[PDB]
Amino acid sequence: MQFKVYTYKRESRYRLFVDVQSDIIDTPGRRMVIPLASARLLSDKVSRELYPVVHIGDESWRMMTTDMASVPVSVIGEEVADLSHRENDIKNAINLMFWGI
Amino acid sequence: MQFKVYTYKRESRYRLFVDVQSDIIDTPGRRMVIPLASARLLSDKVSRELYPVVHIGDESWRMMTTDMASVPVSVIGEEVADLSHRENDIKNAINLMFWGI
Ligand SMILES: [Cl-]
Ligand SMILES: [Cl-]
Ligand SMILES: [Cl-]
Ligand SMILES: [Cl-]
Ligand SMILES: [Cl-]
Ligand SMILES: [Cl-]
Repeated sequence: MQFKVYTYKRESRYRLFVDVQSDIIDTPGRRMVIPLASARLLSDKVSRELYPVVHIGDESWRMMTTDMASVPVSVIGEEVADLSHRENDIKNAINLMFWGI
Repeated sequence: MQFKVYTYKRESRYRLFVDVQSDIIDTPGRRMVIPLASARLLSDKVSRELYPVVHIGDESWRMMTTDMASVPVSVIGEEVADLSHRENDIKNAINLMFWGI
């Protein structure tokens, strides 16, 4: 479901992903998502508009907008959080990636 | 470059992909793309608004919007066509996937 965050059942580069696909867009067995990388060692020079910083599990994460990809529902693990409250920054980052400023 | 179509140097599910990332968005060594599937046997029931039909190599192709993913520049092969003339349908499909109608 859109803006919900889940873990991967099968190991991936990153450990969490936020579903960014519309809830009215039906793609049987799959969902478009954006991975979240730990912002623990990641550089601050990175555009926050394109790569929003979110907070889950008492830590900071970077939404890896440019690593967007679809995942089969078979790999969708437990839901760990809801990022719907960050819809504005998430929307802006996605739009920026395709259409610029 | 945005809206340009290329072949994969390494075999993938599909054989062509259209670069949909903004030309002002810099992601060293990678680009966000959408694969194109042959519309030869593919069903007509599929939403054309979400999955635009384009023409390359004297054949019809379906832009697999929901299979969007980034590819490393190392796998980007020869450029075969330019779909910039279909910017309107491409833009609408991408936007629809995330934000609905
Ligand atoms: Cl990480
Ligand atoms: Cl947050
Ligand atoms: Cl599901
Ligand atoms: Cl094909
Ligand atoms: Cl066309
Ligand atoms: Cl390049």
